[PDB]
Amino acid sequence: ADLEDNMETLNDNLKVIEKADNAAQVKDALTKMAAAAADAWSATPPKLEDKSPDSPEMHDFRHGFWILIGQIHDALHLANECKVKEAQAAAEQLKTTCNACHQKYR
Amino acid sequence: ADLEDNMETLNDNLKVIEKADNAAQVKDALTKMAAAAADAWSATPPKLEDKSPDSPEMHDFRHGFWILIGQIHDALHLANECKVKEAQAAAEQLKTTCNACHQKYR
Amino acid sequence: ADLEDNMETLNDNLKVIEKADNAAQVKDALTKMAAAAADAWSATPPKLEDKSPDSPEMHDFRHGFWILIGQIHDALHLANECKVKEAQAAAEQLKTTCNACHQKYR
Amino acid sequence: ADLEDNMETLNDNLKVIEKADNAAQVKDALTKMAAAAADAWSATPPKLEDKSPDSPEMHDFRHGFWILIGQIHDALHLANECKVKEAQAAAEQLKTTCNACHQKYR
Ligand code: HEM
Ligand code: HEM
Ligand code: HEM
Ligand code: HEM
Ligand SMILES: *[C@@H]1CC(=O)N(C)C1=O
Ligand SMILES: *[C@@H]1CC(=O)N(C)C1=O
Ligand SMILES: *[C@H]1CC(=O)N(C)C1=O
Ligand SMILES: *[C@H]1CC(=O)N(C)C1=O
Ligand SMILES: [Zn+2]
Ligand SMILES: [Zn+2]
Ligand SMILES: [Zn+2]
Ligand SMILES: [Zn+2]
Ligand SMILES: [Zn+2]
Repeated sequence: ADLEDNMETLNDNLKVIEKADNAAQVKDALTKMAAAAADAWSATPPKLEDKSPDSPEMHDFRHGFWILIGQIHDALHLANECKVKEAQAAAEQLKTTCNACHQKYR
Repeated sequence: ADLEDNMETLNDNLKVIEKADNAAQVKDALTKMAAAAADAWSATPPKLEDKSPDSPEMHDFRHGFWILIGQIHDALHLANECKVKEAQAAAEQLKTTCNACHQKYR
Repeated sequence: ADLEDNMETLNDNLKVIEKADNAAQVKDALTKMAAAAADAWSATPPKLEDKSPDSPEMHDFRHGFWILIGQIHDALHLANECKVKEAQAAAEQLKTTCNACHQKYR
Repeated sequence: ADLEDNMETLNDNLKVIEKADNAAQVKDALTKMAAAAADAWSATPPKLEDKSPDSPEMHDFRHGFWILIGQIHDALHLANECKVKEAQAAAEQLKTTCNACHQKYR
């Protein structure tokens, strides 16, 4: 799929987690973020369109995705453990990653 | 790509790493494995086509990939650190992950 | 050592990364953060002394430490890859972890 | 404890996981492994008695503990999710880590 709406998927579901009442809602939302993050692994962003995929800045662009994927993995465990406020915070802390990569590659 | 290809991608580069003389070959190989593992995230394996995408086996199916992704991530760091032998061992260790998921959903 | 003293160690070093010129200052600093973070895995914080180690809340208190350990582990790879500004950024992010646990347990 | 005592803690708890019947015994055991792994972080092995604890040779010895800590954190998540067989498998796999570090530093 596209990076935007891979990014939209991530962003919508992030708010869903923010407004959630319950675990079920969070589990479903995190799973959707997992799909969009993994599916975004391929993409070449607009800033980086001519740079080589095997390029030092593509390597750093993807790394940020490993970070995100790892942070979503763990938050899903917390959700699965029905530690909701805890999943919710891990999601909030997961924001930096979004931010660090935005500042640099967008 | 096809679940099948991705598995072939992982497999093939696994041997490339087992065989490698220097860092560059290991890095390139790992990176390919990363692409295949991430791309495979959304696949529904043949043994589970009946069972829903939100089902318990599917979550456990997907979890296994989270583990692979994390292990590839770290090995690439070791490769980047020119610690080749160590990278090659981290690869060999991974094989368990491949095998835990094969025993179960294969 | 002391929980207080480890916190100090984490902080002091955190700043040393902030004012870094080179990777070596960063690697050394992170390695110490690692020692402090691991060494504090044990500690019972003041607000929790009445609570059993095996309490749901000393399970979350410790969880936070795993997050920090993981984050440092990864920043050290970045540093070891002489990816210095990048390592610096990973350090900036991991503050969230310091703050999530402060707001709750401190 | 001294490296030896933590290694025994690790070893003993691993059989306990091995023979377990219910989640509770697995979690209690993994939590102990966590303490022993974190508490070992600082130990110098004996074949490194001389080598300064900023050698890259120390750095590599500890790296292995970052790997163990991470694999324990997870297997605890699995256990906390009452996914007991899955937790048990995650412990068996994580030995490779035990085995790798024994081979090199022991
Ligand atoms: C973190 C979980 C995260 C969020 C949230 C997020 C959101 C987001 C939006 C809303 C856009 C705009 C898309 C549009 O078409 O309107 C956007 C764009 C980009 N993102 Fe992002 N994004 C998050 C995480 C990450 C991470 C970890 C990275 C890189 C490692 C990343 C990258 C990008 C890039 C590059 C863009 C530019 C897209 C474009 O304008 O074409 N995002 N993101
Ligand atoms: C580890 C990196 C890994 C390797 C290597 C690997 C290889 C592999 C092969 C060669 C096949 C056969 C496909 C073919 O037709 O040639 C195969 C098949 C499946 N596997 Fe696999 N695989 C690795 C890892 C993993 C992981 C982490 C999982 C589960 C999370 C997994 C699972 C599967 C499944 C399902 C198949 C069947 C594919 C199909 O025919 O649809 N593997 N793998
Ligand atoms: C991140 C790596 C991190 C930093 C930095 C940090 C700093 C810190 C400070 C500055 C203090 C006290 C400072 C003051 O009094 O002005 C302090 C003390 C406590 N901390 Fe902390 N800390 C970091 C990480 C973490 C994490 C991840 C946790 C929880 C898992 C945590 C918790 C605490 C607690 C409790 C205290 C109070 C200690 C006491 O007085 O006994 N910190 N830390
Ligand atoms: C994995 C969790 C793990 C286990 C289990 C383990 C066990 C273990 C034993 C049983 C000994 C010998 C003690 C006896 O009386 O039988 C031993 C010794 C050492 N270990 Fe270990 N070990 C595990 C993991 C690891 C890891 C990941 C490392 C390094 C990163 C490591 C290191 C060592 C070292 C060094 C020794 C020598 C100390 C000694 O017993 O003389 N172990 N371990
Ligand atoms: C998580 C989901 C559920 O039903 N419980 C009781 C949990 O703890
Ligand atoms: C460091 C290690 C290596 O193999 N190369 C090519 C480096 O630059
Ligand atoms: C370590 C130092 C450096 O310049 N590189 C590229 C490293 O991996
Ligand atoms: C499922 C697994 C567990 O430990 N509890 C308390 C559950 O409800
Ligand atoms: Zn769109
Ligand atoms: Zn966790
Ligand atoms: Zn590592
Ligand atoms: Zn990394
Ligand atoms: Zn997990």
